Amino acid sequence: MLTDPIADMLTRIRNATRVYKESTDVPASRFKEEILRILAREGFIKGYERVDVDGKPYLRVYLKYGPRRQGPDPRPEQVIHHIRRISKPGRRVYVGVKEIPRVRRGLGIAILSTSKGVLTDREARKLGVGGELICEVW
Amino acid sequence: PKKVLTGVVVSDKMQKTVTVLVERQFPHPLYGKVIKRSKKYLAHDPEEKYKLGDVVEIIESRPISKRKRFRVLRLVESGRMDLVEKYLIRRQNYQSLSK
Amino acid sequence: PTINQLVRKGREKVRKKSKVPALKGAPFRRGVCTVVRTVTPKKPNSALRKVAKVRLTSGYEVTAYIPGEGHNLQEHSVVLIRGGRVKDLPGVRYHIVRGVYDAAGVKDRKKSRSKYGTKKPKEA
Amino acid sequence: GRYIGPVCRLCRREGVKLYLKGERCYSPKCAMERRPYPPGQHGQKRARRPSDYAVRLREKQKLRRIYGISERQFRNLFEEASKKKGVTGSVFLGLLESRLDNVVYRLGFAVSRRQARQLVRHGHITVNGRRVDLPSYRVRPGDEIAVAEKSRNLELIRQNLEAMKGRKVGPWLSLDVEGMKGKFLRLPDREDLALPVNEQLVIEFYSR
Amino acid sequence: DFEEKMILIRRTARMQAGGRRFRFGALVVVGDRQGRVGLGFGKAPEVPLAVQKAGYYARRNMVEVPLQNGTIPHEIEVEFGASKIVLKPAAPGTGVIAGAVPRAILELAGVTDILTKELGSRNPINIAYATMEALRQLRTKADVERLRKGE
RNA sequence: CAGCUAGUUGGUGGGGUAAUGGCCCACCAAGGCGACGACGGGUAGCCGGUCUGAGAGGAUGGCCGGCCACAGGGGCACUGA
RNA sequence: GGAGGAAGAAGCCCUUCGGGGUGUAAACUCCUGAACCCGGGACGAAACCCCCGAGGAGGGGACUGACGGUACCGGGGUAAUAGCGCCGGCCAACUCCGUGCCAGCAGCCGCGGUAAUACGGAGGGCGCGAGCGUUACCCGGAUUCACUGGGCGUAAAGGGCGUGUAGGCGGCCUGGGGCGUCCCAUGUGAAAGACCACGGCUCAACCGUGGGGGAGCGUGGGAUACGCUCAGGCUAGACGG
RNA sequence: CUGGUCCACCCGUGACGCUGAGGCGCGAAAGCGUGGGGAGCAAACCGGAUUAGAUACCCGGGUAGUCCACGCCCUAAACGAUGCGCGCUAGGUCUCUGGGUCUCCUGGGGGCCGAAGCUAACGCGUUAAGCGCGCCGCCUGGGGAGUACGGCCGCAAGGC
RNA sequence: GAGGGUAGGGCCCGUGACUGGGGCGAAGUCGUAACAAGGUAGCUGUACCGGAAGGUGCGGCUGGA
RNA sequence: AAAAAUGUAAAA
Ligand SMILES: [Mg+2]
Ligand SMILES: [Mg+2]
Ligand SMILES: [Mg+2]
Ligand SMILES: [Mg+2]
Ligand SMILES: [Mg+2]
Ligand SMILES: [Mg+2]
Ligand SMILES: [Mg+2]
Ligand SMILES: [Mg+2]
Ligand SMILES: [Mg+2]
Ligand SMILES: [Mg+2]
Ligand SMILES: [Mg+2]
Ligand SMILES: [Mg+2]
Ligand SMILES: [Mg+2]
Ligand SMILES: [Mg+2]
Ligand SMILES: [Mg+2]
Ligand SMILES: [Mg+2]
Ligand SMILES: [Mg+2]
Ligand SMILES: [Mg+2]
Ligand SMILES: [Mg+2]
Ligand SMILES: [Mg+2]
Ligand SMILES: [Mg+2]
Ligand SMILES: [Mg+2]
Ligand SMILES: [Mg+2]
Ligand SMILES: [Mg+2]
Ligand SMILES: [Mg+2]
Ligand SMILES: [Mg+2]
Ligand SMILES: [Mg+2]
Ligand SMILES: [Mg+2]
Ligand SMILES: [Mg+2]
Ligand SMILES: [Mg+2]
Ligand SMILES: [Mg+2]
Ligand SMILES: [Mg+2]
Ligand SMILES: [Mg+2]
Ligand SMILES: [Mg+2]
Ligand SMILES: [Mg+2]
Ligand SMILES: [Mg+2]
Ligand SMILES: [Mg+2]
Ligand SMILES: [Mg+2]
Ligand SMILES: [Mg+2]
Ligand SMILES: [Mg+2]
Ligand SMILES: [Mg+2]
Ligand SMILES: [Mg+2]
Ligand SMILES: [Mg+2]
Ligand SMILES: [Mg+2]
Ligand SMILES: [Mg+2]
Ligand SMILES: [Mg+2]
Ligand SMILES: [Mg+2]
Ligand SMILES: [Mg+2]
Ligand SMILES: [Mg+2]
Ligand SMILES: [Mg+2]
Ligand SMILES: [Mg+2]
Ligand SMILES: [Mg+2]
Ligand SMILES: [Mg+2]
Ligand SMILES: [Mg+2]
Ligand SMILES: [Mg+2]
Ligand SMILES: [Mg+2]
Ligand SMILES: [Mg+2]
Ligand SMILES: [Mg+2]
Ligand SMILES: [Mg+2]
Ligand SMILES: [Mg+2]
Ligand SMILES: [Mg+2]
Ligand SMILES: [Mg+2]
Ligand SMILES: [Mg+2]
Ligand SMILES: [Mg+2]
Ligand SMILES: [Mg+2]
Ligand SMILES: [Mg+2]
Ligand SMILES: [Mg+2]
Ligand SMILES: [Mg+2]
Ligand SMILES: [Mg+2]
Ligand SMILES: [Mg+2]
Ligand SMILES: [Mg+2]
Ligand SMILES: [Mg+2]
Ligand SMILES: [Mg+2]
Ligand SMILES: [Mg+2]
Ligand SMILES: [Mg+2]
Ligand SMILES: [Mg+2]
Ligand SMILES: [Mg+2]
Ligand SMILES: [Mg+2]
Ligand SMILES: [Mg+2]
Ligand SMILES: [Mg+2]
Ligand SMILES: [Mg+2]
Ligand SMILES: [Mg+2]
Ligand SMILES: [Mg+2]
Ligand SMILES: [Mg+2]
Ligand SMILES: [Mg+2]
Ligand SMILES: [Mg+2]
Ligand SMILES: [Mg+2]
Ligand SMILES: [Mg+2]
Ligand SMILES: [Mg+2]
Ligand SMILES: [Mg+2]
Ligand SMILES: [Mg+2]
Ligand SMILES: [Mg+2]
Ligand SMILES: [Mg+2]
Ligand SMILES: [Mg+2]
Ligand SMILES: [Mg+2]
Ligand SMILES: [Mg+2]
Ligand SMILES: [Mg+2]
Ligand SMILES: [Mg+2]
Ligand SMILES: [Mg+2]
Ligand SMILES: [Mg+2]
Ligand SMILES: [Mg+2]
Ligand SMILES: [Mg+2]
Ligand SMILES: [Mg+2]
Ligand SMILES: [Mg+2]
Ligand SMILES: [Mg+2]
Ligand SMILES: [Mg+2]
Ligand SMILES: [Mg+2]
Ligand SMILES: [Mg+2]
Ligand SMILES: [Mg+2]
Ligand SMILES: [Mg+2]
Ligand SMILES: [Mg+2]
Ligand SMILES: [Mg+2]
Ligand SMILES: [Mg+2]
Ligand SMILES: [Mg+2]
Ligand SMILES: [Mg+2]
Ligand SMILES: [Mg+2]
Ligand SMILES: [Mg+2]
Ligand SMILES: [Mg+2]
Ligand SMILES: [Mg+2]
Ligand SMILES: [Mg+2]
Ligand SMILES: [Mg+2]
Ligand SMILES: [Mg+2]
Ligand SMILES: [Mg+2]
Ligand SMILES: [Mg+2]
Ligand SMILES: [Mg+2]
Ligand SMILES: [Mg+2]
Ligand SMILES: [Mg+2]
Ligand SMILES: [Mg+2]
Ligand SMILES: [Mg+2]
Ligand SMILES: [Mg+2]
Ligand SMILES: [Mg+2]
Ligand SMILES: [Mg+2]
Ligand SMILES: [Mg+2]
Ligand SMILES: [Mg+2]
Ligand SMILES: [Mg+2]
Ligand SMILES: [Mg+2]
Ligand SMILES: [Mg+2]
Ligand SMILES: [Mg+2]
Ligand SMILES: [Mg+2]
Ligand SMILES: [Mg+2]
Ligand SMILES: [Mg+2]
Ligand SMILES: [Mg+2]
Ligand SMILES: [Mg+2]
Ligand SMILES: [Mg+2]
Ligand SMILES: [Mg+2]
Ligand SMILES: [Mg+2]
Ligand SMILES: [Mg+2]
Ligand SMILES: [Mg+2]
Ligand SMILES: [Mg+2]
Ligand SMILES: [Mg+2]
Ligand SMILES: [Mg+2]
Ligand SMILES: [Zn+2]
Repeated sequence: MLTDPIADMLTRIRNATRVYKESTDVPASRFKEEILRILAREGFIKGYERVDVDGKPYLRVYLKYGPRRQGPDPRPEQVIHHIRRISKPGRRVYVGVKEIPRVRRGLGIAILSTSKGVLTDREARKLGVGGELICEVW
Repeated sequence: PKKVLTGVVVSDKMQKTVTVLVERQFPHPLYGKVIKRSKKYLAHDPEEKYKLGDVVEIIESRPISKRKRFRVLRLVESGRMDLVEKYLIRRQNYQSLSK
Repeated sequence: PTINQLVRKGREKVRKKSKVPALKGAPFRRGVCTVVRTVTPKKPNSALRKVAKVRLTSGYEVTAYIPGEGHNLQEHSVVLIRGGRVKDLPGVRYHIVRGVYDAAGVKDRKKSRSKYGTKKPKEA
Repeated sequence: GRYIGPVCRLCRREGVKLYLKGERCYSPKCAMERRPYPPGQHGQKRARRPSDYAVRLREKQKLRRIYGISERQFRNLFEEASKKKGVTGSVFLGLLESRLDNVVYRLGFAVSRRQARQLVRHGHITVNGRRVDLPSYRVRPGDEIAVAEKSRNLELIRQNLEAMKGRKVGPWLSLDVEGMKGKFLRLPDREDLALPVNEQLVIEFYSR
Repeated sequence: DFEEKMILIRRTARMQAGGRRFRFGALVVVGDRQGRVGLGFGKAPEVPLAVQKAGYYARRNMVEVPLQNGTIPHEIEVEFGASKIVLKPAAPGTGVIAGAVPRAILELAGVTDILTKELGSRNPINIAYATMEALRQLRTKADVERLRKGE
């Protein structure tokens, strides 16, 4: 039955990226779109689109990576260095406008659900609003 | 102003008086989880028109009796016995906690 | 644990007891020296330690260690308790102040006169 | 107050030519030019690389002794520095330099940093009129650090001024040698200064 | 030809019929005090010689460190299994406030304003490893948008 | 410390006060409270503040300021705004 | 007290007996001048009180100082108290004699049983200074009650296993509400404090003056993303044939 | 007589779910209670031998118990020393069982070796000790001590 | 209606002949059970028994081969 | 599958 679709979703990315897959699927959902919407706006995913898994609306998240590396164990760079959820179904994390975190001194982004939509760590600040801290990415 | 609460009638076994439960949720002072606690209030119903399980509103009013400083307002919905259960069942289990 | 576990149970407060039962943690306690005897040290050492039981005025009765080279405390001496155990003597958890009351200081001592209660001399 | 004890003896500890005196220290005898090794029976023995803290300590004591001021006040200013914004590091040295008696040295009135204290103490120095005797007193930007009237025609004073003819001093300072008075233009930028000490280390130390 | 400085020199031994011979180990780090720094741990049956080995071993390894007027670009939680160290960029005039080991690391890294602390284990050797790989994960503004570009 | 409650919970009528009110009285109805910790025991005046600490937190309430309570222990009412 | 002042007194300690150390330290020269002396000597005080007007407004006149003959100002003026802790590692500071598991130190590990940098004395050094140091208690280090920020195969720790009550958590889509939450406005959060700024007392401490935003709570308005709530639909979870 | 479990057909229901303080039930062996049974085995106990000693190791004999019924006890290295559930993350190999025009494919279960990854190491690794969410359980130096007191359960031993 | 008095319960503290175990100790006595098949693999719940560690029984676990 | 007990108390 799962709990937070987002939680396991971000994990799809994580586990996939770790093994360097082309892309991975995940049950289609409103919020997940918003997630990828911003997860592409800032540039962490090649893109996405609704697909089919035996009459089951999924979502193909096409992963992005880095250039090939020289030296021992040619490990391709990770575009998504790290992505972890903050507002858990256990602890609903609500932050104020002048409380929104600064992911790794700007280098990162804080995907959160504002009261007027969904914005980045900076985008939410610009519009001057706060919301549920979905997760951070860097 | 005159504080008003939206609770449920959980006890109507008194004269012109009715007990009402009120659940209020809020972030934990340290752990920020949306915890939920409650309390029982004794309302003044000179009409007795409000029955059990009747979700009603209560307003901070003139002292009626000892542990009674509130009065009823209006019904929100009649059939709500299911909630009454949650209260009753909690009571039951208590009897099986002692010795 | 989980969040709810904390919501309910909660982190247990540390709380530590004192290494010295000297009442109001008073800097020093006054008492009358009852026994003045020398006890042998513990495991790695052996050097007859000059100790003295002191029946406090605060109703207690403990053993205290006399530093310095010798002393002058008999069966009725009065004295102060510094508070500080000796890892070489089992039970002794209170030092005994020098130069205070019936307890004289140390003779001949030069350095560290403070601890051993010895008013500075004059060379001239 | 200041440690009255032998001073040209500390020059040897820091291992750096420190001008705690006046003429003699410029002479062929800062007392280290003679004995480039720390005091004590030892010193003339192969030592060992101190610990991080140890170096930070020695390094600090270098700066402190330089201004011959109580560690109490010394520390109190370190805090005063952290208190405000700016590059706390240089700022410290900054306020250190803003000390009245100190400016009296960097203005020539006195031959030694210690002799400066003495003069300033006896009110031999004035500021905008007031005979400020307080060796402390942080001289704000823009002041008349002149010499008191009675103190004007003084033997020791003259000697100091006469020798202080020309000789550029304090880019952030002016000097009306004619009337025996000086001014504090601006706050001495870090670059302008140049002490044999490393501020960064002195900073790290007081963070414990 | 960068600036060289060691961390610690322990003395490990070996049980064996008769006596207990030894083998010294020295941790050494190098750097020009500006982005270029390398760490090497040289082991040898002799204190000086070990340092000598540590020399080549250190001058071997190395890592770029995107400075910033003396400070580090960003903060990072680098866990090296046992130990756990975190660095954070400070405002000029702060100071290299770090553990004994990471101190001489960033010091030769041309760092002057950094906030660090050791967590979990504090084993000198491990801590060192951590600090290095840590700098090895550092990413400049350029580095970021570079990989994020991929046009 | 796991069950507690007879003015106990509520109602009608009354007393009493500047005033609401079991605050108190007579009569009537069985209710009232509790593991969201009742009842018991222990300890303690509360806050503004103070101490420490990267912060969160922890510790604390001397001085000054605000509210409270007591004036040898304990009870009472008179005078009066 | 300040400046100077020996290839460097005397004594004291060390020594490969050459010399090294105390150490510019002192002696001594010269300059200043705390203490002390003489003279002067406050602010804090203005108002109630008197007068014209109208007994007011406005305006003009008059009394009072505990501290105090104090602070402060001018002049005359003598080099004028220094102490405490530490010196094995942590931790900054090394050597000599005495002692011999004694004496005795000890915060942690430990030291002492003939050559102790660890006991005691000394020489010397290190730190600090009218203070130094001990004891006591609080926070810290302690990410060792872990929200930030721990962990549970063998190191402390999975309940012996199942059933289920409370409670906690909640699959994809559409709709109203707007409880949580988010934003604006506003009442509030008094003074003292903390911080920033300027200023007062020779500086500071102390203090005056002004500026800042503050959590939370009260009211009004706004939004709807996820949580919540009522309502409609689906089949990917669970169930059933 | 009866529980659980798996595969195929995608037929019905329509979020009905996960977890689970207390509680309720089960719970090896030994043990207790009334009654029944008793071959072999077998604490205790008797004897022989070894040994300085030998209340033991081995040998000879032997009771309770082991078995049935009904009732109570409720502990264990109850061990994978690894709580329960849903999701994602190479694969090679053999074995139990189920579906299918089948030198092979597909679902559930058991065991070895290993990608990535975690780990103090060992070692784990689609049967995780991996990556992530939800809930209960629990730990916070050793000894003292699973003791002492209190409370509850039991005929008792003793247990929580 | 303060308090006083009488009778009876609850909780807490101190104390007590004697007694139970525990901690502690440069040395004792008696054995040797444990770590190597520790010279009977060990551990373990329970039971019985013995100067003592411990042995033996019923079952169980490897942290045995 | 191997009959046979025990070494107190001062330094890295
Ligand atoms: Mg690829
Ligand atoms: Mg796309
Ligand atoms: Mg409600
Ligand atoms: Mg009434
Ligand atoms: Mg009434
Ligand atoms: Mg004597
Ligand atoms: Mg006497
Ligand atoms: Mg020169
Ligand atoms: Mg002072
Ligand atoms: Mg100059
Ligand atoms: Mg000069
Ligand atoms: Mg003068
Ligand atoms: Mg001065
Ligand atoms: Mg100039
Ligand atoms: Mg310039
Ligand atoms: Mg200079
Ligand atoms: Mg600090
Ligand atoms: Mg500090
Ligand atoms: Mg770790
Ligand atoms: Mg009555
Ligand atoms: Mg009435
Ligand atoms: Mg009435
Ligand atoms: Mg009255
Ligand atoms: Mg009434
Ligand atoms: Mg009534
Ligand atoms: Mg009745
Ligand atoms: Mg409570
Ligand atoms: Mg009390
Ligand atoms: Mg009290
Ligand atoms: Mg902290
Ligand atoms: Mg602070
Ligand atoms: Mg008082
Ligand atoms: Mg009195
Ligand atoms: Mg009285
Ligand atoms: Mg009274
Ligand atoms: Mg009156
Ligand atoms: Mg001199
Ligand atoms: Mg004068
Ligand atoms: Mg005058
Ligand atoms: Mg006047
Ligand atoms: Mg007037
Ligand atoms: Mg009057
Ligand atoms: Mg008139
Ligand atoms: Mg008139
Ligand atoms: Mg008048
Ligand atoms: Mg006078
Ligand atoms: Mg004068
Ligand atoms: Mg004068
Ligand atoms: Mg003169
Ligand atoms: Mg002189
Ligand atoms: Mg002199
Ligand atoms: Mg003179
Ligand atoms: Mg010290
Ligand atoms: Mg020493
Ligand atoms: Mg010494
Ligand atoms: Mg040292
Ligand atoms: Mg002796
Ligand atoms: Mg000593
Ligand atoms: Mg020890
Ligand atoms: Mg000797
Ligand atoms: Mg020796
Ligand atoms: Mg010594
Ligand atoms: Mg020492
Ligand atoms: Mg010592
Ligand atoms: Mg000395
Ligand atoms: Mg503490
Ligand atoms: Mg803490
Ligand atoms: Mg702990
Ligand atoms: Mg721990
Ligand atoms: Mg602790
Ligand atoms: Mg831990
Ligand atoms: Mg364990
Ligand atoms: Mg289990
Ligand atoms: Mg439920
Ligand atoms: Mg909705
Ligand atoms: Mg509508
Ligand atoms: Mg609306
Ligand atoms: Mg809100
Ligand atoms: Mg809020
Ligand atoms: Mg506001
Ligand atoms: Mg507000
Ligand atoms: Mg305001
Ligand atoms: Mg406030
Ligand atoms: Mg205000
Ligand atoms: Mg305020
Ligand atoms: Mg400002
Ligand atoms: Mg100013
Ligand atoms: Mg000012
Ligand atoms: Mg000021
Ligand atoms: Mg001023
Ligand atoms: Mg000023
Ligand atoms: Mg003020
Ligand atoms: Mg203000
Ligand atoms: Mg302003
Ligand atoms: Mg709020
Ligand atoms: Mg069946
Ligand atoms: Mg069957
Ligand atoms: Mg099929
Ligand atoms: Mg079909
Ligand atoms: Mg279907
Ligand atoms: Mg169907
Ligand atoms: Mg349907
Ligand atoms: Mg279940
Ligand atoms: Mg039950
Ligand atoms: Mg049962
Ligand atoms: Mg049985
Ligand atoms: Mg039987
Ligand atoms: Mg029996
Ligand atoms: Mg038979
Ligand atoms: Mg017989
Ligand atoms: Mg036999
Ligand atoms: Mg037999
Ligand atoms: Mg029997
Ligand atoms: Mg059978
Ligand atoms: Mg059983
Ligand atoms: Mg267990
Ligand atoms: Mg299930
Ligand atoms: Mg098959
Ligand atoms: Mg299938
Ligand atoms: Mg399989
Ligand atoms: Mg394996
Ligand atoms: Mg690998
Ligand atoms: Mg590893
Ligand atoms: Mg490995
Ligand atoms: Mg697998
Ligand atoms: Mg698989
Ligand atoms: Mg597999
Ligand atoms: Mg314990
Ligand atoms: Mg037990
Ligand atoms: Mg008991
Ligand atoms: Mg148990
Ligand atoms: Mg009565
Ligand atoms: Mg009575
Ligand atoms: Mg009685
Ligand atoms: Mg009684
Ligand atoms: Mg008793
Ligand atoms: Mg006893
Ligand atoms: Mg007896
Ligand atoms: Mg025992
Ligand atoms: Mg013994
Ligand atoms: Mg004996
Ligand atoms: Mg023994
Ligand atoms: Mg055995
Ligand atoms: Mg074995
Ligand atoms: Mg074994
Ligand atoms: Mg057994
Ligand atoms: Mg088994
Ligand atoms: Mg084998
Ligand atoms: Mg065999
Ligand atoms: Mg023996
Ligand atoms: Mg031995
Ligand atoms: Zn010099």
